[PDB]
Amino acid sequence: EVKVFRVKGTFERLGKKQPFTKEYRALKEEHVRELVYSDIGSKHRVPRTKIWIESIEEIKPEEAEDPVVRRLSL
Amino acid sequence: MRIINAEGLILGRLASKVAKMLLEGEEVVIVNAEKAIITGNREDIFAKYKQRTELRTRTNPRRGPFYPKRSDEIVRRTVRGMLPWKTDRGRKAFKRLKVYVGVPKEFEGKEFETISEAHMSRLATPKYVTVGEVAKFLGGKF
Amino acid sequence: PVDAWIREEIEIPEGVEVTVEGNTVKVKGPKGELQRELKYPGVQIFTEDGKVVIYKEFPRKKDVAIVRTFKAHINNMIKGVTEGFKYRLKVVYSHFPMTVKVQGDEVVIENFLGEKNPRRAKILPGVTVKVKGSEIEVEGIDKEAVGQTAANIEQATRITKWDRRVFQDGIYIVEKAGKPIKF
Amino acid sequence: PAIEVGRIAVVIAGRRAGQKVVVADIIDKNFVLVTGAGLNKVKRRRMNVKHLEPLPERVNIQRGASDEEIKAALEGAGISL
Amino acid sequence: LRPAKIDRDVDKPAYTRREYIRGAPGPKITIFDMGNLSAEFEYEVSLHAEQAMQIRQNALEAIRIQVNRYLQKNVGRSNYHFKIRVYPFQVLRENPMNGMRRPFGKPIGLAARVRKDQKILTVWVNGQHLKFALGAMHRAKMKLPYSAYYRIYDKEGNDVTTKVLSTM
RNA sequence: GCCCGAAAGGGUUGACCCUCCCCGAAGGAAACACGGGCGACCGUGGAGUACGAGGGGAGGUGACCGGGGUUGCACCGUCCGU
RNA sequence: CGGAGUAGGGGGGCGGUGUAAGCCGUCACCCGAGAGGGGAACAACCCAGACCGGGGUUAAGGCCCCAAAGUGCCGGCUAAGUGUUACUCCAAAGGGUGUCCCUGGCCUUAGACAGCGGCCCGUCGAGGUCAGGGGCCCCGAAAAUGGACGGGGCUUAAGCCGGCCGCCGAGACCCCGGCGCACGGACCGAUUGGUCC
RNA sequence: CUGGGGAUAACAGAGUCGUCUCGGGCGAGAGCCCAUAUCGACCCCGAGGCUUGCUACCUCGCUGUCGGCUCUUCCCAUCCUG
Repeated sequence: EVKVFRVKGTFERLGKKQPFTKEYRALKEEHVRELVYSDIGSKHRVPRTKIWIESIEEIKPEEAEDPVVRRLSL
Repeated sequence: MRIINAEGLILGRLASKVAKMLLEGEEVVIVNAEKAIITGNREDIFAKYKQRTELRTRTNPRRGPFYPKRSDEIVRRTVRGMLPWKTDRGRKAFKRLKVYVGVPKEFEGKEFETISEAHMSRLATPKYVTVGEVAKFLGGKF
Repeated sequence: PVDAWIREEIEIPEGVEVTVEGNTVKVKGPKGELQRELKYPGVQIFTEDGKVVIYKEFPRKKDVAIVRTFKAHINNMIKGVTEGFKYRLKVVYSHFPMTVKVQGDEVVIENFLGEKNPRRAKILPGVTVKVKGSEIEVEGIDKEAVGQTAANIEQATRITKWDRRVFQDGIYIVEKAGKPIKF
Repeated sequence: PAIEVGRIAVVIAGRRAGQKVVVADIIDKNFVLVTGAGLNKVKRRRMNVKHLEPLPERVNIQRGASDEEIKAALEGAGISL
Repeated sequence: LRPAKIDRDVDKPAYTRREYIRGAPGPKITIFDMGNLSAEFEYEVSLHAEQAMQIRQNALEAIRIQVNRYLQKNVGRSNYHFKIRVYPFQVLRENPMNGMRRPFGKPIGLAARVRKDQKILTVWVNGQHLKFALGAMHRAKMKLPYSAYYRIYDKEGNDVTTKVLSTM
């Protein structure tokens, strides 16, 4: 029952903002939320208040253009 | 006494566990000490141990840091560093230890042990060096 | 993570026999054996259906590189046992003609620039040197053996003390396994 | 052994420390979907591959599966959970 | 003369009143505009400071001369407009020794004070000399006591630096 | 740990030690049974239970105890006046 | 109404001057005149204000060995022993197809390299190419007795980022008993008071 | 001469580094033409603590000193030797 989620939001670093979009495989969206926070805060040293998720949605496995996700979902 | 086979093991973790044993009152023998591994890069490690060998007391070298060049003594010295050496407790714990290169006949034909927490299996990196390599670099016998 | 599960195959020819045994690849062919050791964490090597497969199940950049590298090495071994590798060198002199000789496992070059002391270049096991006039051949079955032999012979004749625009004599590589060398 | 769909595995972590499982789907590089399909207590959940020990045993199923189907294939294959 | 780290910083009151400062020096840089002054160019290219700076007129004149020579030989006068935006009003002080008895600096020089994200210079240029404009900006950026960054403004005063960089 | 120990300190109207019960402040488990979490773990029950400073009592054993001199072990500790 | 002592102040935050060290002031939190627990050790940096005997829970912070308590859980990064430094005590401008990520243009069923020949066909046919922004690391980077992450040592960590779960740990806070003090009261005294509540 | 002072200088120490020694970035221009063989301006960024200054934290009866001779040791930013 594995779904594919798209995430869209914004994150801030040293006063400057930057939008982002990502895509994940999971069952629920709370797991997606936790993983977004973890990964972004690792790769740009950004806390969780300075991350603002504005959209989490479900899609199907051909409207996805990340190599790993696409090759795991076929 | 317990008998421990250093072969595929990590030096510092081995030493930490062994030193806690010693203080809790056991006798330990370590065999195949030339086969433990040290993790890092070769230049870094060799520089470290060379800089240690060439330490000495400028006024009299019959004093002086006597940092060793043999494998069994390298192991013994790490363990020592992990104990209170300036204390009767520690001196006795240290006297309860014995370290060998190879497996003497005396110990041949016996079942050895291995510490789970120390083992090359944990690693994810192909970067490791052996204590025998370090000894050969420094100029020690076996 | 560039990808998920990189894998690359190698088609095995008719007379060649590949086999893996404990992180050591072994290749037998119409002439000679060739063994080698290809080790990296998370990289496997096996035979599925007449192929050689190299696999890694969540690669970074420095895994992709290693995998394609192993690919190239095993292709080299196959083509080597199947055809062999051949190298050519050239000899040049302005004054002081020199003489090149083989004896056992060395290559002796005498009277190079008028020296009273010869120069010795090492041959490695499995490689045959052959002098024909001013041209030299080095033939063999392992790419690296043949290259190192050629390179030892060439480095035997090196100069560091005078201008190489005027002092150009020596022995030089001109074909590294069929491919020329131009400038 | 290696994790894959249909693989029979053991649990080494948690409340169900020591119990058998059929792996039914591959969520990511770290998470798999497990169920033991009414042959024991274990429900349908996700699990970190760290917290599982695969086995030689194995059955064949389709990617994304149900407990009745798993039970049927298990009865057919002869694997006790 | 004495290093610029002594005069970089801004943590000090302003000292700009010549009807009270005795012996205040006079400016070296006396030209702040160059090229075609009457003009309707397309692209505007300005340095902004990344943090508060205090820039000496020695440095300003160095920048002027270098940039203007470069653009005169690589662009031509009828095709560029170069402007320096800031005048040196801040008087710099030096202690004349006696030691630290009666310490209060006698004036030696001048400086321009500049705050964060402020403009310093500007080259107005057409679309087929942008490479030269940005080379000029590199040369200038290299001669300042702290760092700097450039943008590219349109008429209507809008940022187009990305759309322009991506295509040239 | 070794040594002294008559009196002035307690003690055969019973020293030291031993076990048994009752009350019990602040505090306070575990096994185990059900379920939640990828997981370290948590929730309900077990359970305010078992225990717990001290305050009382009932018995067995039958001579030391406190004190002093020196010293071992572990921890802590850079004198005095200005 | 009577009796003093004090007329060299200092840490830390703010201001004027000064290349800076420092100088001059201001604020009233601390040392001086302040024990105890931690920072390796530290006058003034963190917790915290102390009669006596005992019991228990916490703070600062810590949990691989030294050393009491986790070789703790999840996700990601670093290969340089970088780091393992709250502050006391710690290097830049300038640079990097080192690696992990965001963004936006142009290309694509024949693209971007090669090879065969004169902008092109086929040829191996699947992802490329350009710029801008960020995280960690690298170059820039040289000292004098013999060496200092506190030391041993540590590389899917015993390091860094983002979060989580349990334990250890003061004279602090809770409880039990005892001493004194200040205030008030009663009784009681051949005199500055004594016994009790 | 007395009484005293590191509440206050000369001398070595600590602190700092304007000056000092040793360096770097950028590329004007010079080099028959050629920015980088060599030189590198104007401007910008630094290390060390071997010059000199500034300050006044230690020492006013500890010793107050320059050069030379004798004797041992260290750094590298290398003069020869590889």
